[PDB]
Amino acid sequence: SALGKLQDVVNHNAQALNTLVKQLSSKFGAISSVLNDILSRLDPPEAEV
Amino acid sequence: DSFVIRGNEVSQIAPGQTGNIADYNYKLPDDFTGCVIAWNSNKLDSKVG
Repeated sequence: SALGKLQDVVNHNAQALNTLVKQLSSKFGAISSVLNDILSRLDPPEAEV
Repeated sequence: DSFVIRGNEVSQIAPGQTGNIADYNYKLPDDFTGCVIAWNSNKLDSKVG
C-alpha cells in the first residue's frame, strides 16, 4: 500500500458513481420503481402523487 | 354547463374520474377549478310509464 493515495482517489470516484446509479432502483415509498408501471396501472390523479 | 344525469352518476363529474359518462360523453380536466351543483329533481322528470 505504498500508492494508497492515488488508488484511493480512483476508488472513491468509482464508488460515488456506483451508488448514484444504483439508487435509481429504490422506490422511496412509491408503489413501484419503474415509471412505466406507475403510468400504466393507475389513473392520472393517483399517478401524480 | 347544465344537463341531467342519473342518480348514482353525480359522483362522476369530478376531476380525473373514469366511468361511463365521464370517459364517453362529458369530461372535465384534471386541473379544474370551479364547482358542481346537483339537485335531485324527479318531480318534473319521471312520468308514469
